[PDB]
Amino acid sequence: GTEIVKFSIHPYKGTVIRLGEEILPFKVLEMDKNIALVEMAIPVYKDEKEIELKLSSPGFQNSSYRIRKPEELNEKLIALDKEGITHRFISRFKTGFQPKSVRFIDNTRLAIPLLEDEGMDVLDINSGQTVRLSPPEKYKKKLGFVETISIPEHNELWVSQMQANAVHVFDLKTLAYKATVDLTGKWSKILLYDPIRDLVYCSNWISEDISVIDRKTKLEIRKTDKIGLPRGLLLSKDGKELYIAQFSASNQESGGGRLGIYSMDKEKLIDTIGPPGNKRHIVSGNTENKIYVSDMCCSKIEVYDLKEKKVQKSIPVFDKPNTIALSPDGKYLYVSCRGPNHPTEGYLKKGLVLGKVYVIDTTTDTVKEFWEAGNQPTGLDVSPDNRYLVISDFLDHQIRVYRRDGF
Repeated sequence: GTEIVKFSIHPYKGTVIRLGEEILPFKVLEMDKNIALVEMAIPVYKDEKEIELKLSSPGFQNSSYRIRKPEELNEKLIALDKEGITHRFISRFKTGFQPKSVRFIDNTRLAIPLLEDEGMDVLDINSGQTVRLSPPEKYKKKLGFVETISIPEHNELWVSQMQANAVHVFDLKTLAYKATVDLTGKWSKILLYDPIRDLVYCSNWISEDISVIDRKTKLEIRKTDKIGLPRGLLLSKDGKELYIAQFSASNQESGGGRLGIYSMDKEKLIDTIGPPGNKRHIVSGNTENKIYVSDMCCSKIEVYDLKEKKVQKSIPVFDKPNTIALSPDGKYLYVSCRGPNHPTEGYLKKGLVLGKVYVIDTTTDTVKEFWEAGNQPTGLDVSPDNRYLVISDFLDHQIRVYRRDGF
């Protein structure tokens, strides 16, 4: 006989599921833009016969979904790959509430701070094995875990907690809680590590400054003057300049952020470059003089020339580009796009349009491919071996895992 299963399909429109070359009818339970929760009857295949579901949809590559038993499909998301893309959907994994960022700590495991949950998930994308890392009760109850850095040379994993103006340190091998740095700034978010000076920098959203923490002692040793409203950070190759993504000019205005240039030696902001907007994330390019910056104002990635001290190119992407990451081989820049803000209710509410992921060819600085993901893609990283790209669907409390062709 049959088993009734419930799972999600993306896209729903035009999509057929067949089994043994016959239609397997399904019933729509819920619709969320192009993602459908559906229920379907699957026959119980006997005598070691594999159930191969065949999915097809206009403008999408065919997928086969193989299961030993109907039950295996329950609570799954099947997402089809858009025609012509070279990154293929592997899995969706549920996380705790509001996974704000993701970071590979090795080839397959991710550290995932949870903005509305009691710590950080550590999740293996091979198996879906998860474990929750938490600071002591007094901290963990405040929620608001944001960003990480991994420091394997000292066997540490650091996570900022904006709701406690703190940064927590875990042992990277044992996953045990190790220490907490209580900061004197407010609303700590982005972390950066400097291996030369052995310091960790922390962007403080509310106090509009950066905390400098001695990595060894777990103590904040100094903090900058106000340097705009910061988020992303990047330290120059020579270690002499700190690049600050100003999300805005200050907490008193909505925009006017530029790329800040902070002289480490002079301990001051010496320049601000690029046009005004909401600079978010910063990474180094595959060449020396090149940095990429996401600008949340204007659906764009900016390519800065550091010597020239300005933008050499803006690459158009989708609405609200947030986290970006260079592939280890430098061939691609990956971009998470949150999507347009709900037109009436703003960004705190699920949008009427799903977010997207973009792949930028760094040789030409043009978009090679892109596709639709879930509600508010926010976290993004690529595995150190080039193999996997992972994004967090922030309002869906999950990650989507993709695999690069040829890796």
